Amino acid sequence: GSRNPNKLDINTLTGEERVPVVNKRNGKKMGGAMAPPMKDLPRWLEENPEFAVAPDWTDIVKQSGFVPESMFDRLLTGPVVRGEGAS
Repeated sequence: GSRNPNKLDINTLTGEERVPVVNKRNGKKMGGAMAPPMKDLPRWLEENPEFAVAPDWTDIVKQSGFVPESMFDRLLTGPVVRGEGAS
């Protein structure tokens, strides 16, 4: 029950892509629907201190050019919490 970029053409990061964000505390994960847009990630992030960007989006967003390297700290390193349907 998640939305990974394993099948999302990373070329659409021209500012329109919907970068998925995962909450650090509760693990709230949001693919692109409710997630922030590449060209606004820095705004949405600054607005959501409890949220971060998905692991594969840490690298993608990193290259995004829209997010500042100083914000890469919230881009995650790899692991994230997302269940709903497992145990």
